[PDB]
Amino acid sequence: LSYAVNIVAALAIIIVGLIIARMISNAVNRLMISRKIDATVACFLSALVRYGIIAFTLIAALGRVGVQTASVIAVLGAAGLAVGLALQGSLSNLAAGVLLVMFRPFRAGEYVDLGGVAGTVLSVQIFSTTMRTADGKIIVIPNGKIIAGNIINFSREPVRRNEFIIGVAYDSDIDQVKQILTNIIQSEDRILKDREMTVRLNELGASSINFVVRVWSNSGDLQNVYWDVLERIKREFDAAGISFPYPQMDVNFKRV
Amino acid sequence: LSYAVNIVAALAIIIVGLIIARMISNAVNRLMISRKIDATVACFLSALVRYGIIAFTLIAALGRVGVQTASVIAVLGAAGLAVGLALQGSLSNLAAGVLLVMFRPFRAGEYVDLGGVAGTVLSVQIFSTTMRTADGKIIVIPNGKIIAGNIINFSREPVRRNEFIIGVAYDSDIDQVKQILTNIIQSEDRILKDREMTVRLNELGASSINFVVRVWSNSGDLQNVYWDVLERIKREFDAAGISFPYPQMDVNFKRV
Amino acid sequence: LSYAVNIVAALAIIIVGLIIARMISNAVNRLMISRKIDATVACFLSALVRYGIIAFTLIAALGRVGVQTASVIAVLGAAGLAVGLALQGSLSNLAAGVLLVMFRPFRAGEYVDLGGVAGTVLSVQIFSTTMRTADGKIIVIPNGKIIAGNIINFSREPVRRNEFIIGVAYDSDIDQVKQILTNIIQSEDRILKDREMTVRLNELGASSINFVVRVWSNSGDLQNVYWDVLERIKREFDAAGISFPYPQMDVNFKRV
Amino acid sequence: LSYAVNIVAALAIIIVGLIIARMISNAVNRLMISRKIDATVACFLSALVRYGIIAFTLIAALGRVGVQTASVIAVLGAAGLAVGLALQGSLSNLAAGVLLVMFRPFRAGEYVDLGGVAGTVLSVQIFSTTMRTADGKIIVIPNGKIIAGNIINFSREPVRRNEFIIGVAYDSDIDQVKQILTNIIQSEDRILKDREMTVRLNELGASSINFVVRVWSNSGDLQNVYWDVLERIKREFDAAGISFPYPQMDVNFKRV
Amino acid sequence: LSYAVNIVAALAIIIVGLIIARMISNAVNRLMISRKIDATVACFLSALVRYGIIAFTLIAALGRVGVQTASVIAVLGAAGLAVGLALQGSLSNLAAGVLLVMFRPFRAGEYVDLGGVAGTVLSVQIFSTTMRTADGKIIVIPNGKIIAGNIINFSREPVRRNEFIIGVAYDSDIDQVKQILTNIIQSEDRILKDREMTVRLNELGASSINFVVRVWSNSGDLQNVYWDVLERIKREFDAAGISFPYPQMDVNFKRV
Amino acid sequence: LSYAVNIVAALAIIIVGLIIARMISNAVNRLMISRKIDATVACFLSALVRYGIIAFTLIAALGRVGVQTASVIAVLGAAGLAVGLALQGSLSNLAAGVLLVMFRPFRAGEYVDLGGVAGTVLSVQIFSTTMRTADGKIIVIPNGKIIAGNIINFSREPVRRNEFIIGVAYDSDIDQVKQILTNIIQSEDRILKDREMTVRLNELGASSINFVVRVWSNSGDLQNVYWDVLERIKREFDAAGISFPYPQMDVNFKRV
Amino acid sequence: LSYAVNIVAALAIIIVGLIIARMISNAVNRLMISRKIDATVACFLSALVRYGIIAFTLIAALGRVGVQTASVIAVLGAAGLAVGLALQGSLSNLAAGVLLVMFRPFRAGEYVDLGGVAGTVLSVQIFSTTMRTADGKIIVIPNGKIIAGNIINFSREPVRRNEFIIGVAYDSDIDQVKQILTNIIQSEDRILKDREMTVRLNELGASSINFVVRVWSNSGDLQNVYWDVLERIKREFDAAGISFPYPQMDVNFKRV
Repeated sequence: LSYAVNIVAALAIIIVGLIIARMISNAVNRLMISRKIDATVACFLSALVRYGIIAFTLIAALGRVGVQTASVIAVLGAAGLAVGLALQGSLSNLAAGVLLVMFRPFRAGEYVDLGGVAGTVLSVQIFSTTMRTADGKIIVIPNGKIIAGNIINFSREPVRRNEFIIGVAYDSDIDQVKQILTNIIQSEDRILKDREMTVRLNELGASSINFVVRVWSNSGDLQNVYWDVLERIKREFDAAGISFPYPQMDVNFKRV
Repeated sequence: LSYAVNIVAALAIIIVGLIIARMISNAVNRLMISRKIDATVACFLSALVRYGIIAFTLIAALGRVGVQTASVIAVLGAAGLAVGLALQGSLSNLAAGVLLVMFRPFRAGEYVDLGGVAGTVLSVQIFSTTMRTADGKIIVIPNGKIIAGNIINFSREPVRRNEFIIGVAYDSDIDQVKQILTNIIQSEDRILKDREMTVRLNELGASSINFVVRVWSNSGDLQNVYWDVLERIKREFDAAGISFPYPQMDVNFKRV
Repeated sequence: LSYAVNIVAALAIIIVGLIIARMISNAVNRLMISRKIDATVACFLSALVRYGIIAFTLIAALGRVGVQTASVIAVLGAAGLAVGLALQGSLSNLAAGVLLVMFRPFRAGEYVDLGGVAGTVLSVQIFSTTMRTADGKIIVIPNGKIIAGNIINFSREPVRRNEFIIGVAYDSDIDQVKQILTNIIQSEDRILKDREMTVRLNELGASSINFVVRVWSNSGDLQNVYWDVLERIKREFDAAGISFPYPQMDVNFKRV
Repeated sequence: LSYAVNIVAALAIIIVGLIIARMISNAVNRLMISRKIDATVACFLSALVRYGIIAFTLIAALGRVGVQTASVIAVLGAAGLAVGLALQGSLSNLAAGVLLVMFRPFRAGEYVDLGGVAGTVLSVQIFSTTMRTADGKIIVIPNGKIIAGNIINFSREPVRRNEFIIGVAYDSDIDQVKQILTNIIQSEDRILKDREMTVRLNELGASSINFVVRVWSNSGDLQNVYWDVLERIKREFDAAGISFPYPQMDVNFKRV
Repeated sequence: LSYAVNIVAALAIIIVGLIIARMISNAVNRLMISRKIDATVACFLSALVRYGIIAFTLIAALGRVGVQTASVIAVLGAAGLAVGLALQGSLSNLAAGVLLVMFRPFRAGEYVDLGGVAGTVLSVQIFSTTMRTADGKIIVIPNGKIIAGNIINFSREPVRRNEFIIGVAYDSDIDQVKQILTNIIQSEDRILKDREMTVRLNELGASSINFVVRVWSNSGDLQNVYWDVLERIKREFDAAGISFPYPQMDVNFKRV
Repeated sequence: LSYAVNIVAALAIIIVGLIIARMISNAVNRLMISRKIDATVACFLSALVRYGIIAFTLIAALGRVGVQTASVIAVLGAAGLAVGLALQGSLSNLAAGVLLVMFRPFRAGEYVDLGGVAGTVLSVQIFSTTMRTADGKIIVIPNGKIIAGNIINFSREPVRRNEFIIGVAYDSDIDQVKQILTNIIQSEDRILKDREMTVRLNELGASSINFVVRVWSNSGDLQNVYWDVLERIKREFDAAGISFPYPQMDVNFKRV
Repeated sequence: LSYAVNIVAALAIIIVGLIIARMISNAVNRLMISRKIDATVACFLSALVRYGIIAFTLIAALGRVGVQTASVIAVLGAAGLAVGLALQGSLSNLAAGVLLVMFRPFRAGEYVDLGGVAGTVLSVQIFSTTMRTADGKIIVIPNGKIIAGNIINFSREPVRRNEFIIGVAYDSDIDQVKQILTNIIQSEDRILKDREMTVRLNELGASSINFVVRVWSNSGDLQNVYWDVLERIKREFDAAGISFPYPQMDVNFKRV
């Protein structure tokens, strides 16, 4: 049984191969990380060399025990394929992960709308991103989904814009409405005066003349500025005699 | 018929091969489980070695009965392919399974929305997850579907937020409304006072002035806090003389 | 024409091959069925060995009539491929079939919603499942579709939950409403008293105060409990002086 | 030019091959049809042998005119591929065809809904099914589309169920309504008395109390039973003093 | 440079090959057309032989100038592939074309609905079908789209069916309505009397009793019959004292 | 280093190959263009010969520097594949381009609806088509999208058809309405009198009798004819005493 | 161990190969950039040569350490494939990037609608485009998505068109309305007089006669022209006695 020496040689090749593979791959992503590339891309690109070299080792090692070479390419091909399928979704998500962290279209702490759902971002991880809805629900979105959809970012821009739509009665003085609104926003300090300040008659409406006011503020102020300006419009308009109309209806009577 | 000895040798290779395969594979996911990896990932990765080694055995075993080698790679290729299709959906679900249990974006007992449907999670199994709708229906969702959709988790966060929208009549005192609402929530112990406590005039409405109240509570209290705070608003508002308006309409008569 | 003996040898191989194939395959799913596996899975896995062995037979048999071996792998490859396409949908449905019968996410006789359509399940067959809509329509759903969609099962859970929403007039006594409702459900024997019994003011509405009542019952009772508790609420509420309001409207007259 | 004899030999192979192919394939689906299988599956499976055998013939025939063998597998591969694409849709429809005729989820003459569209089935053909909409339009649906969508069959079940929803005024006698309705359906012979006979107060409505009546009849009667039972309810309810209410509205006047 | 004679031989093969290819192919779809098959399927199937034979020619011709054979299969493979992609949509449409003309699910001049859009068909061409919308727009729909969607054909059936829904006031005589409607349709000659003639109380409505009338006519008459029968109902109903009701409303006054 | 002469020979083959390739390809689409084919199809088909011939050159040229032949097919295969992906969308659009210009389902200057968006066509280019919305927005639609969607062409047809729907009061004289409408359209010269001229009572409506008028005009006139015929109907109807009704309502009073 | 000299030779080939590759590729996209092509397409096409040449190097280098050649094509094939998947989305986006910058269907600073979302474009980068919504949100859209969807460009056209729809009461003078509107737009300087100036009665409406006015202006003026022309219509119409009607209703009384 002197052809049962090849079995021992087969092992030798595998052990030496596993080690030689483990040490090249380590010694490759040592190189990559020392340049800059990216911790994950390194590990990934690296782990391909690793699994590649032990793929060669398996071919030659089995080959000394008469395993036909072109059957190993085939079996391993299938094996890899079966893995490939089972993972993929993952692989795709893993990649989106990188992109997101290395392009920061949103960063942790920004409020964003990731395709229908919107919340404050917490953390982007391997496959999935975590946000917290204004009200306290947690949403877990797959990195893959995120990257191939629009990213609406509420917070990256430092200055943003409220739009009020105020409806007043048809018999209201057009000039008076404009002046009161203009004088409200003129006096509000939180409204940026060097940017758009639109007060205008915008829509001849169903039962109301509709005025549009649009004014810019720092991103932080936007919410409070809206509320404060509104309370204001309501108060001033009342004290000044301008009516926010209820829904109207001309009824045309007929005794029958 | 001394070339009918290869038939006997063919069998020998298959039995030896089946055993040698069965004992390597066992002895591989013995190794994996002893590290940590994950019970399922082990069995899977393992069962690939297993079916791989008996794939080699079949090639060489048939090969001694003159089965052309490159016809075995082909036939088994097809066989595997036909299986592959039939399973897949499964494979994909099997993998989602792992991910879900080894990332716990939801854990058993959390209430979650898994793409349109929402219920309390019971158990994540091989291919499919089971939840119970608040009202007692059971839903079975495929692990695959779950993992590639958004996961909304109502329960992982410990503190959450009610939003009341209360509509009062236009001639109601703005300051009075704010004070009563503020004094209701101030006194409710279950409302977390160190967090958001927004009471504000939010919308000049169709037939009502609309106030928004937003207050935070422990996740457990959220439901009862809402109900209790509502009953309250209604009672106080009535006793204090503030009117929740019916839908309005100015009618403008015309005899014809 | 002594090279027209190979024609005879070709036949011999086919007949011996067909038989040798027929008896291995039979003798394999004898083994599988005797373990446990699953009648269908056996027949399938078995029928692959069968068609595999006669694939080898065809290669070697044609091969003795100078059919180049690597042209048989090719032709049969195509043949298989053309079948493969034509079937698939089937194969996919066949597999869903198995899964459904060997996981019983619904069993025959349960009422279920299988992605928009809902009915009482009759029987899960090879490719397609049959249900009967409450009203007597028959629906035939492909096993494949069913398995990759949500499965809502109304019947597997033994105890389920009605939710009433009752609207009463704004000037109705909050305490009185709660008491009558509570006293209706308290007295109904079919309502499980050891589970949720929510009677509460839920919504300040358009023209009605809306109370929510939620009470649990056995799955069988759920329908009759609802109807009986409703008739009741209506009767009691009338005799007790509580008004279910018609839609309201404040109209504000103007002679013109 | 003694190597221009191979040209003649090439032809010989083709003619003998075409005939040998035509006669085997005929002689195979003679076999299949005599078992049972199914006329179409026979012709199809058969026509694969046919085109397979002439594929071998083309390889060996061209091969004697120095056409490299592994170039014929390649060219014919492409040719087959180009056909394959162009057909497919057809192949898929052809297969659905079989399935539909050999499972009769609907048969000719049944009224069915095949994914949004519904009509009386006329005939299932090779690729496409023909139905006639109640009003006389003809619809042609592809067999493929049909088989991978839900099949709603109105006609296979012999007994079916009407549901009336009747709204009466709030001040109507609950007991009186139930009795009249019950006495209408009791007396209607076409209503199956040994099955469901639900008359019940179902919904406290907008401006009406809503009663639900559900009664079973033979499939043929269902339409006429509905109409006849309705005319009846209307007549009796009028003569008995029960009011079908118009839409209601409480208006709350304000001189301004 | 006696190995520069192969260059000359290479050309010879190409010219002979191009001709031998051109005259086989012509001589094949001479045969096909003489059977029956179909002009296009002929040209197509033919043009595959053509491009196939010049594929062989290119292999052997380049081969005598030392172009490695298995590099020609590869390059041409790619070339074909690149074409394949660029065309396809076309190929698919081309195939639908054939099917449509050789099954006439609609013929030129029939009015049809081809998945949302409907018009009178003008002409089915290579890739695309042209219809004219009743109002004069021209629509061009791809043959491919048409064939894989439902085909609604308004015109292939010779007799079709109008449905009138007439609403009358609740206090109208049920018997009187039926008689007038029945006497209108009885007298209209264009209504086929040997088919369905349904006049019936169909819906207890919001503010109207709704009668359904359904009557069959020749396809040509359908439009005029509807209009004429309607004018009629309106006239008769008025002269007979039956009221088509305006929308109703019970208003319940409250001085405040 | 006499085996460093092959390096020099490798270059020679590349230069000669690049030139031999460049001059065949030029000399091929010289031939194509001189027939008729189509400038782009020419350039395309041509540029495949070009890249093909330099593919052969690269194989043989590298081959003399011991680059294993079957590694060049592989590397170039991958290279081509990577390009293939990155382009495709383009290739697909490029092809649609051709089709659109060589079938003119719309030509520059026609108003068309290309799947939801509609505008006047400006120019069809390589990948994308440009139209101008009636109001001045520019839309750029990918050729690929266009060709696989419906093409609605408002302009190719020379005569088109307005449809008016006019609602009059129930107590209006049916005959009088028809006559006035008929006499308006009879007198309008721009209405084509040899085509459809439908004036008819079409719908018994909510609060109006609805007449439909449909009349054909040259495509140019259609817009102005509508406006002019409308102004007319309104004027005549008023002077003639026919009332366009406001929405109606029978109110049924109840003191409470 | 004189066969351990091949290890040293393997390295030599790799270093020489890496350098030879790095300097060809540099020296190719030196050439490309010097023509014109496009910085990105250069780098890409170049980087394929680069990775191609080191692919050859790896085959021959490993090959001198007995790595079977046809196993390197296989392993690297897999490696490449795994990368290919992980990237792709990127590759696709990278390509769209190019196209967008090298066709400028929108340029930085134009306001555009990129499939539902619309904003002012900031910058087109490698994979993703950045726009700023009128109100200050930032949106990040993938280049790939953009290119395969419609591109609506508000800004590339220099002159655009407002459409007013003004509703006046039925008893208003048709001629008077036209004249006032016409005289408003006639006098507005910012309205381009050499283009469309449509003032016309457009819709006989529910409770209003609806006039359409359409007038063209420079793209800059469009917004202000609208607002200014509206304020105007409202003022003039009031001073001239034309009434913008409230919603109408004929009510038909019934004492009960």
